[PDB]
Amino acid sequence: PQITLWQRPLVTIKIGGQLKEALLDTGADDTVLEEMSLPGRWKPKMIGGIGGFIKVRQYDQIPIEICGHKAIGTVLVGPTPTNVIGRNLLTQIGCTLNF
Amino acid sequence: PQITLWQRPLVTIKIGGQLKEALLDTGADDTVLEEMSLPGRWKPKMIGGIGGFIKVRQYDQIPIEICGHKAIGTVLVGPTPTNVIGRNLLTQIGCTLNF
Ligand SMILES: COC(=O)N[C@H](C(=O)NN(CCC[C@@]1(O)Cc2ccc(cc2)C/C=C\CNC(=O)[C@H](C(C)C)NC1=O)Cc1ccc(-c2cccs2)cc1)C(C)(C)C
Ligand SMILES: [Cl-]
Ligand SMILES: [Cl-]
Ligand SMILES: [Cl-]
Repeated sequence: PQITLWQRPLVTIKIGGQLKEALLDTGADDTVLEEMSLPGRWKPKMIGGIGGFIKVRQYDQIPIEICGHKAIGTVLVGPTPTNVIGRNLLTQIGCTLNF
Repeated sequence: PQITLWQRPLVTIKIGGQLKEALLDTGADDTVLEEMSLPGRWKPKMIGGIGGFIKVRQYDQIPIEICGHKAIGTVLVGPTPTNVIGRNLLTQIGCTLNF
């Protein structure tokens, strides 16, 4: 679709059998979700933003569906104050900025 | 332009006659720049990021050029990891998300 930026660009995602609301963030390197369970291997990571760093768990090769577009990539899980979809997945669904 | 997201969506902005690099960030309500000088009076704002809260100085009605596109709006100044261009100015320069 074309998505306006008068409001926050929130979309439904499907991940780990769950439906969630998330924020399409062109500024984010990574995808970061609030605490949830995912299968398979993980390793710790510190990620930074406004206000400083938080510690997250990094899972790789996770299937995700965003606005009905399938992709696979790394998903970070931790105490983020909101679900963000980052460039690592935005690329896979062909998402671009236009002006 | 159309900007893909394989790399950080970094652009040149001009503010107060000087060039800077900044990140086009659709997950940001507000525009936040690293410490700099701006004219007039400022008001306080507390803004929240992935890592927690920071205090910033809010300047209103500031002219700023973003990739050659002219805007005039609210600019927050404070301890941010990078210069971030948020939806308040992205809407002024006619930005959308497309996939
Ligand atoms: C309305 O609040 C905001 O719009 N906050 C904004 C904001 O933090 N939005 N959050 C989106 C993510 C912003 C940012 O792209 C902002 C950003 C920060 C640093 C960088 C690049 C972009 C470069 C440094 C390291 C790489 N870090 C990141 O890529 C991280 C990523 C790992 C999450 N990127 C970001 O953190 C998402 C977000 C949204 C809401 C809140 C709230 C929490 C509680 C109250 S508000 C926190 C985070 C703002 C920049 C104005 C502080
Ligand atoms: Cl990835
Ligand atoms: Cl592409
Ligand atoms: Cl504004």
